[PDB]
Amino acid sequence: IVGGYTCGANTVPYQVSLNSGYHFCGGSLINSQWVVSAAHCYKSGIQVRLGEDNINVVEGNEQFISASKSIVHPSYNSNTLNNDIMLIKLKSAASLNSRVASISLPTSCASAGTQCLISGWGNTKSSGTSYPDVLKCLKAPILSDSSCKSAYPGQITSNMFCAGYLEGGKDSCQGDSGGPVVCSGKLQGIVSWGSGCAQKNKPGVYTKVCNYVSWIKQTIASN
Ligand SMILES: [NH3+]Cc1ccccc1
Ligand SMILES: [Ca+2]
Repeated sequence: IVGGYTCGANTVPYQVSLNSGYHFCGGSLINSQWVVSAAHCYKSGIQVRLGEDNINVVEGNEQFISASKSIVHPSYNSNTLNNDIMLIKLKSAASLNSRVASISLPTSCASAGTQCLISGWGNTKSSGTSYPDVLKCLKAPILSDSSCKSAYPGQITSNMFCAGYLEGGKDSCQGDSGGPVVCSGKLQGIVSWGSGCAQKNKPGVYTKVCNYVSWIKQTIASN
């Protein structure tokens, strides 16, 4: 997250870290046994880390649970990043409380202008690299589809939306991928892609979760 603020320990209780020996992507806990992330975060041997703030210090509220199954969307295209969403089943149910909780799925799509919260452990610099150890947060609005398509001609599908600031300065970045965009208490987006981080006229692009609710619910019910 570039240009954000320190969330505070366990203030984003649905945020997960995907670990393969090291943090490599974010994710969101959507019930006791299932996590949603970005398909471009796929890899084998994932451990899901819940209750994290400092990802390099054991602070006492963590739950570390291995993945038993990963399901990439049937229509994920890695060249265009269309349908950039994946479901991960935990080997055992997590223990839910105030500091570790699920985020609700949307019933409706969110409209442009709605303010959302984006969070992650990704790079904090637009030029160069500095990775935080504690969770960072950013408040940002959903941009109109017209402005999003104007920023990225030819690249934006119905399954994507832009959020952020056309002036630059504030954005998600590498290492935030997979993580949540939450608006009015619902999961509306997944951190997916963009052209660099925090640049002028290049906002972040996010997977539009409202289009996938039926696939998520049917997949969870049969796996
Ligand atoms: N600035 C959007 C973004 C770029 C690369 C990875 C994740 C997010
Ligand atoms: Ca920790």
